Amino acid sequence: LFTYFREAIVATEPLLDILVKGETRIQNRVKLGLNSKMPTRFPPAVFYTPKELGGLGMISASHILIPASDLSWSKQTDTGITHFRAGMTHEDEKLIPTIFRYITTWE
Amino acid sequence: IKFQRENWEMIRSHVSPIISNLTMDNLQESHRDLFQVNILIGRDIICKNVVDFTLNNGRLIPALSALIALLNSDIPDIGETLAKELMLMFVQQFNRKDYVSCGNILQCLSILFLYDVIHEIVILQILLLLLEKNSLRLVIAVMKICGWKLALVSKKTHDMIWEKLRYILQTQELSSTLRESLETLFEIRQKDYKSCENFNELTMAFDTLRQKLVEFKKKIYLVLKSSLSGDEAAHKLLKLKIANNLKKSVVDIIIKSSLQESTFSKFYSILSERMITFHRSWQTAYNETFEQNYTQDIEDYETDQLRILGKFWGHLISYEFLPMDCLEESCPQGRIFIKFLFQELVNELGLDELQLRLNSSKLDGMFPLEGDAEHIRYSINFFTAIGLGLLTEDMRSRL
Amino acid sequence: WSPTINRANVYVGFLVQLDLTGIFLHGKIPTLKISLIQIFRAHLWQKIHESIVFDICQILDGELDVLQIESVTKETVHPRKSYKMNSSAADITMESVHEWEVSKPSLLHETNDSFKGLITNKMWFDVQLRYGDYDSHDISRYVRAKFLDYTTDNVSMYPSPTGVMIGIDLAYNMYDAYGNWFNGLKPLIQNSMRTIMKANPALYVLRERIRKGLQ
Amino acid sequence: SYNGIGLKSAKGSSTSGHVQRSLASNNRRRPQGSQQQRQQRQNAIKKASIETHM
Amino acid sequence: TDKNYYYLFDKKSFFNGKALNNAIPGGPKFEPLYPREEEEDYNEFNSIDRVIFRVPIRSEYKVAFPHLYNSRPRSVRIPWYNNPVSCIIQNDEEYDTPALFFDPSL
Amino acid sequence: IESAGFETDLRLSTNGLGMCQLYFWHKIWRKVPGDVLDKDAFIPKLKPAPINSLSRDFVMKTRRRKGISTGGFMSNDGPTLEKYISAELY
Repeated sequence: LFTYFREAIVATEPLLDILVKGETRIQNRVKLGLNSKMPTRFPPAVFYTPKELGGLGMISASHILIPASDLSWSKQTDTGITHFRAGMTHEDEKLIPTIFRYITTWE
Repeated sequence: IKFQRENWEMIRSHVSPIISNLTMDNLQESHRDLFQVNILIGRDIICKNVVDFTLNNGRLIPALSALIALLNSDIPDIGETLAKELMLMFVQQFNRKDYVSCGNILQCLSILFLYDVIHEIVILQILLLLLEKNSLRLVIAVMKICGWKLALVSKKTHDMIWEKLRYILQTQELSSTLRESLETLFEIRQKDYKSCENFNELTMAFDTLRQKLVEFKKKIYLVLKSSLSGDEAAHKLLKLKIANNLKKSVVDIIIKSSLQESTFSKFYSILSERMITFHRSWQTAYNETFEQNYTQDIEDYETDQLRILGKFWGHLISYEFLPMDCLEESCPQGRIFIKFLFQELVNELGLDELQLRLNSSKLDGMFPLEGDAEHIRYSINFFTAIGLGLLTEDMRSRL
Repeated sequence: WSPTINRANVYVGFLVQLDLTGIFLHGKIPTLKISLIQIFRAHLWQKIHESIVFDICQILDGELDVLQIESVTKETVHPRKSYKMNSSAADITMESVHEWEVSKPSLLHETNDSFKGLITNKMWFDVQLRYGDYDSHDISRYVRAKFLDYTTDNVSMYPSPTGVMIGIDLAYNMYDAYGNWFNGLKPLIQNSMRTIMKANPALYVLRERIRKGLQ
Repeated sequence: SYNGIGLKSAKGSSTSGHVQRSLASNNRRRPQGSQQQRQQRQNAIKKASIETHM
Repeated sequence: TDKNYYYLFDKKSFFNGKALNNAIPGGPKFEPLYPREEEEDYNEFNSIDRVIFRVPIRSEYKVAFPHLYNSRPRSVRIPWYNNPVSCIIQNDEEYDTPALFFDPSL
Repeated sequence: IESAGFETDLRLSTNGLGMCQLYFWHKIWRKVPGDVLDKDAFIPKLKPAPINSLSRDFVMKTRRRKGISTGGFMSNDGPTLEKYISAELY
């Protein structure tokens, strides 16, 4: 997804939303295996920690503070980046880096 | 005895001098000076000096009060004497219709009360006296001065005073000015004041007394990298609300991060822009960083990194920054950085337009206008090396 | 990730104690339990605890006359006492020759002490195993808490009011003890504990099992 | 949703639905002066430009 | 004791918010009653070509004048619109005193 | 204009201690700040405009609402002969 449209992701909010959702779903799959999904019992440690420290080693694009906007004025007319939405999880102020910042934008 | 007298005289003079001096700019110094000179044998003199000063700056009454308090803490007798003198003065004022004097004295008293020198009882008495003769102008300012304090200590007394004031306002044919004063007082209340034989021994005592008296960086990096657009990153940074000290450091870190990435990204530039718009301190920090770069940190970098940096700077400068730039000897890495920056500018702006913009700013370093004995030749050559105009024109101009 | 996945700060997990062990599971977590069982197969927890007790006894025997010890009685506790986390009991009761001047309830790693508070003729050691977990992995604190609880309320099957609660976090390999001490005891005790941690057979076995589980 | 801007609903989302207002927003708002830096320049560029009844 | 305190923390206000899918930031939030059918289709009404933006029209104002500021309100109850409560209680054990306020002119 | 959600806002601010009321019986009109008949005018579409161009923007909006101006961008001027007297003699 990201290597194909590196630069072009940032603007599209729907895609971002999907990523957030998709990532969460994936996480829950793992948590489904462990028959819980209790949000404390899976700190981001267990997912994003690499396999070389025993983690799953996911490559998140979910911890981004998504651009929210006036959906009144978004589809209509014009736009600007104001009010960020949550992004994906409760964090312990643990800023998980995002794959996009390690991919050189197409231009 | 003669010697003692002389000493006293000297002391008095010193006190007078201190009084004359006393201001906000050199208060500590004044205090120090005062401490140096004796005021047990020359206690009366000191008192006289203080009182005189009060009579004079009335605006620096608080300071005087503080000084008195300080003195009192050490030598209480002197303080007591001063208080007595003040009281006497007040009495005199009351007697003789010396209104200004009364006001001054009252203020002093209030100050004393505030600093735990004199009791609030005296103040209360004064207020009562003022009331008895229908003198609103005297008690109004005094009350204001020692209002909160009064409330704290003798609340009942304060209440009584308030009641009296109210009575005066309503159950007495008061003047317009008086009424106004009353109103003001009320307003203040609503907010609670918003605005010798043993000479040698003594000397010895006084002298004794005188003698007695990486993680952050990491976090920043994470923030930079845990963020989709630059905007988000900027927002995150701003959330942190780091001190005006560390802004420069943050900027430096950001720059480093940018350098680290393989090629120049719009992201970093965007972030910078966001920061810059946000506050003057961030702008200042950015400027500082820039200065550091071309001066001392530019020659350290490898080429690609340097180029990237230049590009970033160009982007910053194409719009957001003011074109302020400080540029034979200075030509290796630095020159290439400059070239890169120029290229970036060209890309952003448009050649002629860019040139015009450059002209508009003072700009002596990038394009020095004065010929200066074939020193501009080098600059021209450099310009030629990276496709540019106006250099030729400049050359023609000088001959 | 057991020590995060199973942990104390759970929202709604019904805390079952796992079979023949002191390993609380906050809710049915699937593979974890099996792994734990494998680790602690053949009553391993009990063995560990008992082994530790034995070691302590041996140590005491070695240093009898140095610390003025009349007799070192290992009490005949109920087999599950190792893994009864609610209650407790004095494992190694300890008779004195002369009267000990013990300190106030304090930790095993404390440089500053005062041996003029309480006095006693009899003492006890309790060994308390626990399986740690990310939230409550601090062992010392836990032991202190236990001491505060057990010693005070009604009767906690201790013959003397004064004693010590040794505690070994099996899942973090941390150890700490807390309680009352007499002069020269504490350093020795610490040393003994260290030795045990380095090499107790049961503990070693446990470690091996854990390794196997983890691969 | 607060000022037309929050995420419609907390469910589905797969997220807190928390909404920090951005501090880029402020920046975006504020460049009246920045417009003058450009606006001002523009202005400068184009700056120079009955009796019977009575 | 001041009743006016509960402005936009009324049950009615809450209900309105729920209806309008509009959180008073302090208060609760729910699944919207009605699904947000974003099918304006760039019409000549409510366009940004047409309207003016002196006021930001906060969602605070929505639940206060539901039928006005919000367009297509549904199942929206009417809120209250109140008087101010000058009520002074003495905490220092005193009796009938003009303390917090100021005296008449005459 | 500015008095949209004024009272409510005030109430929110003041924890319902101050109660505003707005009225218009003085019939007191006033110049909208800024200057109509300016084609440069303002920057923002979404935000509130600046005060020199405030008059203009409002007028434009009104025109749009009416259906006087035809399109996304337009102007206002006098219809007369001779190119409006040569743009008022330049």
